[PDB]
Amino acid sequence: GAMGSGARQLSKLKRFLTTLQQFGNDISPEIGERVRTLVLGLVNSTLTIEEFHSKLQEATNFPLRPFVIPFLKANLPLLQRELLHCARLAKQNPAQYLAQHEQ
Amino acid sequence: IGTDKELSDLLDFSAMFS
Repeated sequence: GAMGSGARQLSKLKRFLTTLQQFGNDISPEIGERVRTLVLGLVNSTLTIEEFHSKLQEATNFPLRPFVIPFLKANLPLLQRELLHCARLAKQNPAQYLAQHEQ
Repeated sequence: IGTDKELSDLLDFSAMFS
């Protein structure tokens, strides 16, 4: 095999998010922030599939296919691993935490 | 089916079974 298959899932994740993002882009100027924070959170290792999907239901309305939440779990390795490379270039202080929630 | 399969295989369910 080759080294760099994590690029595949990003296709569905980057695409999927674009749909649910608008599903709630009419609640308030903060949902637009929520959806954005949810995705950056799930990738920043500060969130989770079960949480992201569970929480996004409010801002983006994730309650759709009963098998939608599990998909992200299968493709997560790609989005996390592939994105980890570029993330390494930044490596800031996540300890800051701007949102800070209970989850 | 096709067309945004990645978006359909995860989003929407009633619009297809209704």
